[PDB]
Amino acid sequence: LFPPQWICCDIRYLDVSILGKFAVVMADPPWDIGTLTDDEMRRLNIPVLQDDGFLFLWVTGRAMELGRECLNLWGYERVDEIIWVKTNQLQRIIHWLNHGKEHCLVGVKGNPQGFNQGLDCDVIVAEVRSTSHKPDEIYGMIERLSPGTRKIELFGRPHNVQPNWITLGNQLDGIHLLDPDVVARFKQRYPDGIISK
Amino acid sequence: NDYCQHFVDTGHRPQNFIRDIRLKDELIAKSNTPPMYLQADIEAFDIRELTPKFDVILLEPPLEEYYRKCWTWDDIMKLEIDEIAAPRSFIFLWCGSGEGLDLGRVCLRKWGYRRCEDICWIKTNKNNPLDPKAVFQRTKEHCLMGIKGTVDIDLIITEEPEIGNIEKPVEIFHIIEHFCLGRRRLHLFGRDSTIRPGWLTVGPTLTNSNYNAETYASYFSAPNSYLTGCTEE
Ligand SMILES: Nc1ncnc2c1ncn2[C@@H]1O[C@H](C(=O)NCC2CCNCC2)[C@@H](O)[C@H]1O
Repeated sequence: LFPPQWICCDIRYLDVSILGKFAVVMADPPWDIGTLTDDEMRRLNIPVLQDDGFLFLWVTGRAMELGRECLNLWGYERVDEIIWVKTNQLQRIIHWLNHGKEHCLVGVKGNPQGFNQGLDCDVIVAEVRSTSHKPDEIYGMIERLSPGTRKIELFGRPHNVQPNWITLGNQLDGIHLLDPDVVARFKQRYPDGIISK
Repeated sequence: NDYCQHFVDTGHRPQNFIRDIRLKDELIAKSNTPPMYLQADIEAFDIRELTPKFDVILLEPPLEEYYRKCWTWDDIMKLEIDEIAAPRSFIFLWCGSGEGLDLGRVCLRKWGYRRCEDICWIKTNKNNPLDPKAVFQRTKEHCLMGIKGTVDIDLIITEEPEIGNIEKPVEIFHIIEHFCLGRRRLHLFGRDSTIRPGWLTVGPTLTNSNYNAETYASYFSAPNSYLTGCTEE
């Protein structure tokens, strides 16, 4: 069901098997550089989310390495790395070096078929709009890569909800599900609507 | 404006639209050792003959992906870089844009470094608007900075060079030298074209050598053993 969907939850505890399988997973996690420990990040049930598709994983600092560990642990091979060059409204760039960019690892799992590889390039030039916000350009790159398929974002905020996407995160407002398969499986697993332990 | 959309529509890469101390450069130029250089087939050469131990190593193995004798990450990983790095020292490793971003990090850790920066060389195509695993068109290269022991930005932006030109941007030298890391500076797989004051360049294609280990060491003998390369001699 194409329009935006979301679930306010603790991603550590949600049973994500009710959500089905996705062509694209994206995450902008609170790496421990309110955060998740390295073990909690390793233990996220990413493997159930896909059979064949791509993972987009934002990383900074020591998560450049830990994110690679997680990606591999979860069953992905890193096959690309997007960099977002941060600019102001006039397109100028904002410990050893000043940082002008943020990194998004791109992982592949299985053997995806029917994706449109090579339409976009691996450099995003876009405005730092609000602090903690990634650029909205990534949604269009992902949509051209895999049009109309179901996608899931982890640790998203209200601004992140998008058609074709299910968004998970604890700053979202309630639960808004429209896909009948997902609605059914959510009701059976969570008949009282509460998501614990 | 969505420059990703624009690239899809026109072929102009987003980085085409990015727009836009001397006394310090002078001190570096004054402290620089004479350029020193040595032809050596690094596959067959005991790099322990390169003394003394270096404060900075710039490592530029010729990867196959640069062309479209090449070195694989198997070859590179087996270089004994820890045998020539000073206990406190730095490494700058050109990793390309493919599996090197992963294998180059294994190399750094194998040689005893931790990565402290990821310098991206972003290539514009203002003048001319495919790995099978690639998801996106690859328009940049990475130079990983590693540290061992106890003004610039992590981006270099130039136009993509002509085919068959494998040179890296000279700006990487500016970044390295502005760190003031010491004066023993080694460039492995450098070329006649990269030779530079303040650097020892070692590589297979050099046409001439002037390297002498005792002469080289005399540049850093007391009272000069600990200069950062950014102070008066
Ligand atoms: N167990 C959790 N379950 C669900 N949501 C969570 C959880 N733990 C934190 N979150 C939420 O994910 C978002 C977030 O952390 N992005 C990472 C930042 C990195 C630095 N810059 C960009 C943002 C926030 O909305 C957070 O409240």
